[PDB]
Amino acid sequence: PPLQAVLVADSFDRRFFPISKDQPRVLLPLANVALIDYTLEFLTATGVQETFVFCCWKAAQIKEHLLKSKWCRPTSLNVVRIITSELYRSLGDVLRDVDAKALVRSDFLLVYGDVISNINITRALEEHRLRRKLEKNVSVMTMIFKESSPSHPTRCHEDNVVVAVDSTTNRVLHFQKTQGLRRFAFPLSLFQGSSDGVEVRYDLLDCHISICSPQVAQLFTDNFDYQTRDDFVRGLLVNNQIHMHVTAKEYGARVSNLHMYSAVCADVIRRWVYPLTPEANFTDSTTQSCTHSRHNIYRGPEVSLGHGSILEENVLLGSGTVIGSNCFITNSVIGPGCHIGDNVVLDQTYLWQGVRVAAGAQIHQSLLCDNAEVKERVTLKPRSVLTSQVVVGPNITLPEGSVISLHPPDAEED
Amino acid sequence: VPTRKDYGSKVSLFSHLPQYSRQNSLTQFMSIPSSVIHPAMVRLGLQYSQGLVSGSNARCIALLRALQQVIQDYTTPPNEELSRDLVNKLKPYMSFLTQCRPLSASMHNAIKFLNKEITSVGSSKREEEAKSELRAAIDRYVQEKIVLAAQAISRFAYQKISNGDVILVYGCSSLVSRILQEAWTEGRRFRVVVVDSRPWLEGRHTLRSLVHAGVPASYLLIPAASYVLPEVSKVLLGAHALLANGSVMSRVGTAQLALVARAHNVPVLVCCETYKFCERVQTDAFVSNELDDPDDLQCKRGEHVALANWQNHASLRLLNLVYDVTPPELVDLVITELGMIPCSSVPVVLRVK
Amino acid sequence: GSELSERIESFVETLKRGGGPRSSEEMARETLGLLRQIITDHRWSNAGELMELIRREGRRMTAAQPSETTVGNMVRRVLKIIREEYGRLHGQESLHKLLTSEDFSFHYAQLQSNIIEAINELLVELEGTMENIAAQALEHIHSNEVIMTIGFSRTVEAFLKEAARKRKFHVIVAECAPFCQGHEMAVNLSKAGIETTVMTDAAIFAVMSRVNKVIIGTKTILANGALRAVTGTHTLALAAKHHSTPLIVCAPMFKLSPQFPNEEDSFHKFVAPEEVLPFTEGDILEKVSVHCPVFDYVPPELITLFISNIGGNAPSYIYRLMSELYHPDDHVL
Amino acid sequence: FLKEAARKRKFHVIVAECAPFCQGHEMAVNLSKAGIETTVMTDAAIFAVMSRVNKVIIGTKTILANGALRAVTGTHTLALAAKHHSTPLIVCAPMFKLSPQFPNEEDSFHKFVAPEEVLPFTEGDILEKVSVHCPVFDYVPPELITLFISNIGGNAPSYIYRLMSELYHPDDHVL
Amino acid sequence: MEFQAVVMAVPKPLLPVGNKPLIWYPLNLLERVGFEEVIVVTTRDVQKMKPDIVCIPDMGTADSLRYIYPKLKTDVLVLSCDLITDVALHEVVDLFRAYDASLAMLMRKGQRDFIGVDSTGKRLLFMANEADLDEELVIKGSILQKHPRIRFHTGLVDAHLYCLKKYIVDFLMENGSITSIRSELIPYLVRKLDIYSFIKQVRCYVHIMKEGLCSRVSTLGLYMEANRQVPKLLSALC
Repeated sequence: PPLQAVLVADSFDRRFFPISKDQPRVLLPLANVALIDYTLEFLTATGVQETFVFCCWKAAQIKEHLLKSKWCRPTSLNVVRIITSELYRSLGDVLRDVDAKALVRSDFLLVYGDVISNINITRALEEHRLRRKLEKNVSVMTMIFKESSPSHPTRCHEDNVVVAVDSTTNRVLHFQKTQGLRRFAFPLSLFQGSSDGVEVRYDLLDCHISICSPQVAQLFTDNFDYQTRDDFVRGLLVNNQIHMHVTAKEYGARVSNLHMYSAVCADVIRRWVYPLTPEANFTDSTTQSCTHSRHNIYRGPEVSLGHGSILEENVLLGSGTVIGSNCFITNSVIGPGCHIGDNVVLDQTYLWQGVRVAAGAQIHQSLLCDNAEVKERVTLKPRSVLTSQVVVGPNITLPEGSVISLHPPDAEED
Repeated sequence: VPTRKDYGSKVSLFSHLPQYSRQNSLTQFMSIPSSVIHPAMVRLGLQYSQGLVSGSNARCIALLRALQQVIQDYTTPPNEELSRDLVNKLKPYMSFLTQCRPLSASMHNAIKFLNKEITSVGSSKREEEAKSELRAAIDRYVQEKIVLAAQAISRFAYQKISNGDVILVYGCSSLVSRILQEAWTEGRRFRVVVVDSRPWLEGRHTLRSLVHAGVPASYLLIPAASYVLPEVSKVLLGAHALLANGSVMSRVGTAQLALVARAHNVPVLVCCETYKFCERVQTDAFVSNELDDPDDLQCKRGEHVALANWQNHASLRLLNLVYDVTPPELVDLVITELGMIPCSSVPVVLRVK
Repeated sequence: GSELSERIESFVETLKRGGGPRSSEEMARETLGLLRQIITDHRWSNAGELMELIRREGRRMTAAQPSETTVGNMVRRVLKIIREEYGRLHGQESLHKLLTSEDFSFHYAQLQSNIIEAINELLVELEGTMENIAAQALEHIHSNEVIMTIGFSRTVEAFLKEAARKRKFHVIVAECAPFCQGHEMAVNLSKAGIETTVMTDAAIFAVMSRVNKVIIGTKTILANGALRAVTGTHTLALAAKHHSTPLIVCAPMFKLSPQFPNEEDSFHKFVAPEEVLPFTEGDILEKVSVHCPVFDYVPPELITLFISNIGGNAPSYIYRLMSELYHPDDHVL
Repeated sequence: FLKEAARKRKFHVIVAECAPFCQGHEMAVNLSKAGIETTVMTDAAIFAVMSRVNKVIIGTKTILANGALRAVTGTHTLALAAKHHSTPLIVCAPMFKLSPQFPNEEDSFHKFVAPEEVLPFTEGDILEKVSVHCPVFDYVPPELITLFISNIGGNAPSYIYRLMSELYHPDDHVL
Repeated sequence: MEFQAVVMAVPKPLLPVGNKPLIWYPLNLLERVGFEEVIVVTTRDVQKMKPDIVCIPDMGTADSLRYIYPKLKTDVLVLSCDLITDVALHEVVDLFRAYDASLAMLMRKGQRDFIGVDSTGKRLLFMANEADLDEELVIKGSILQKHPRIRFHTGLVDAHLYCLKKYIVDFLMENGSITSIRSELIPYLVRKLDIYSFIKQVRCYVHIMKEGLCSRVSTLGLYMEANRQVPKLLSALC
């Protein structure tokens, strides 16, 4: 049977609210490429032949970006079907609508609109199909995990989970979030079935990828109170089984907040998601061509680097850029068509398309969205966010954690 | 004490070297309360066999501490002199330790120094006084041969490091790490390129040691050394022993790195103390080396292991070398606690002391 | 027909995404077949339009993967073949031509047919190349000889297994650290009883004093006789030059690229750092730069001989062979 | 050295006989009498088989003050061939073969014997117009030597200058 | 020397197992591996290597180990009188010598207690009893941060074979609030005045055989099973 996928584009949360009220989260440029493009590339690379993209919040922009993409071309092997509806509220509603329309016919894929990964789900799919052949209707869902470390920058945030899995047959017996928990509590019934091998895993990075069965949509339709996948997993274990699969030589991560975005971008620029690299140009576009150079230096066409400037570490320079003299750019990504002044020091920054920076600025660990302008003698402290069309005046030093947009009540106004 | 058994089929070129297995040990055929061998010596041999102490100065320090404990627990029998009795008693311990793992040059020098110190004990000296004096001599040796000898080398190597340098290191070395940390603490600003190799992968012991200090460090494997060398300013290498002919005996990936560094006009620097100087000579890694566990070359690439069952193939041999020898013409500078001397002044230091 | 379009797109994505044909011979064969299907399933009045479309296809194929030079080599070979056929049916630069001295708009009917037949011969030559290198085994390997090889090469494997049925010698295989493919070659050689030994790269120099000859292969050969080999091969060449050990290269004719070593910063193939440093290291991965280059550059002065389907040659003659395979106007493609 | 290393090891030995004084045949017979798999060859083939030799071990008549050697003729060619293939060259010589003299006494360093060994007397009338020279010894530079084995152990040539200072007085160099 | 064997029998040690005394089985295990002298803490009626019998007037394991405190001078090897096994003793002390462990216990699989052994199978991280747990299992955060993988076992049988250091004996002697060390001290030692003041960290290791006798008799069924399967044990032993 042809492999299908369900791409939930609309992320029903407000983590990027100052940037979400202007454009959806699945259209934010990670490395000058949209996150939905990364997700579609990951889906097409593993063998998916049909994708159902559900868009609720700002569906027009996502729809036109998809029609302008490569996966919607007549020569593509992964058919993309944009199913937009205006009264979607959570992933449970999307799965209930899928069950109502009967779109899926076999074990499909469940991912979000922002999932950067190069995992090829064939071994996990074969295991999920073989396990469902022995048992009648067991193994309704198989979650994909990645071996990681509790100290890795990508695995230190809200998505920290702890599972109690059977080592003989990989099956999730417990699932909970460690948000603000000094100690974890596990029920004693877990040791009632096997009592031979039961291990508690804390080195699993949640990739938010699932190989599901058509029974998952039916269970979501039955239990109307189910909203997200975590609720379903937590409610199914207390009452069908849920298994898992762990990879150790592939990358997978879902962008959910700002620091997760930073870690994912730093991994993408450092070729950790190979072959998905900025120099590969997997989107097959003419405005995103680039050349790779030593120390992971990504140089686009006609960047016009100035004399005296130094590219020390992993940097990405888009097309149409122009950089002044005596600049120090490191560990940062610069969008296409930017104008940098002189004696500017950029470190761990993220400049989107159309950002203009005057001479004398010092930006460290800050995000500058589209059409952001910085005047002379401006210092941006780490974790400072500048949304679109924000022009910070001169001789002004922003504190740490400064978020300024055109809207009054988010954090601050222009 | 039963002799250790050989494991696997050794290479024809290295058929004169012992090859043991880490899984099997000799403690299976010994007393649980050790009688013939001292319990501290048995613990040290077990740690050497299991690889818990896998350094050069650490092995010497552990051996000297075990010897101090043995001397403290030593009691001279009647009708016998301590000078000969202790020397005759410490020989089976060294034989057992060699059976556990081939001794290093630092351990050999420490054993020789301790034997000389014990033989140089007077007859009229009391037992407790002689034991305390031997312990104090071992402590002074540890202090002025490893601790005090490292500060001088760190101070001598500080004036050779400049701002903006790209130092290339290899494997795990206490002296190199200490030198780099002290140079970064003094105020020198540079970056280090760490080179590693299978199967020990001990270079990661240095990498995470630099990140915790604040030095910008990079990581790569030894087959990709010719790619990063064009940007390397100088190469800092550690030495396990300096032979009397100027050759450097060190980790197997040292002479190769020194040879590839010569083709890129990169100066090669060697750091070693004067207590590791050997009066013997050696021209190749074939006459004297160490054959580690050949089962460490197995790696899981993809789904299966290509070397899962290598004993089934008769004509299949697995070579796992440990040490290698670098000729003196590939070494530019040797840093010791006496000063920055060339690689040809090794016998001179052997003659002065 | 659009079938050719689907085939071209599938081949482009198979080259760009991951690894398709896991052997250079099959890659060259499918490249030649796809070029033949393009020549047949397309309308071109004169040779100019055909050459232009073939050049565009080869350019996009090399843009899909720059390191896979076999596709570009086959494209340039097809271009040269078209050029000879056009020059023959119609009627290099040197000093003689510069002292004693053109467009493809003319149309010919049977020309295409001829071209096809020409491609045909090349096809058959492929299934000879490997054995055309293997049959020259006994001429370069004598009994009781120590031989060292690095990585996994089908050509060197066939060479050794053909030289072992009548001689008996010693073989040492140094496994590459990122991709330990030398273990597979070691097992395949030990399955034939050749007294094979396995070692790491760090010991390549250590045992270099007890090796009589080194025999290796490569991914492609440059125009000046240089090599684009697997990483760690430059160290092996340096060690062989230090001990004056002859270094033999087994490579067929479809591994000759007219390009010169001037495309730095893209010569080596960089893969994910997961092979060198694992992901489970911890928080140190955010301050450590890890690079894993797959290929490396080997200068021509460290090579002794080149064994190909035409026989044994010296590097100082490679410049001629290129001139006998490709046209100077097809170097940039 | 070879007959003591053969009672516990087994290796290959090749002996190149000198053309004027073919004394290598006697050593080859003495080695083959102990079962060491000895081979005999000429000097012209010294380079030809040099690619299949792991180590060269020789002796000498005397050692100069700078580490140089006064060996039998044809030894400089062997040292050059060993340096071309980076083959280690070991010298077995006791302590009484150290001379404080330096290579500055040319035209008398080599020992010249009658030309009867090179060209026989029964050649004819051509002996009156042909100059025949038969030098017995030759000079070997110190940079072509790897190690020196003596009764005190193994040393490098770059240390020979010290050993001389430990055996003779600077006022007795000219004697 | 290196160790000091102590066997407590508080009768059962005189039960005929193959027309032989029960306490004879540990004593035979103590021999054939050094141990030219042993300490025995038994009752008054329990009377018969160089055994050193000690007569005890409850008096569990802890207050009996601290009752012979002036007799112990080195590391202790505590066993029980009711124990029949074929284990190679070195396999336990190899975890006590190389790693310098504070505690080395021997256990086996049973053909209630939760044991959180780590991935390597030797280091002991978690050890709790079902009677002490109220409703669920509680695991600290730092333990899971340092060791992300903790394999739990519940069908294990304890052999009461413990190699302990001397400062642990000093702790048991100074603090008279611990009895039945197997149920009170071992979970306290795994939990990491305190013991740190007596040390002049704390590491606990566990060995498992899975293919041996390692049977500590405590009831009628275990006694009859030991009687039934001791024959070829003696055939391989005597």
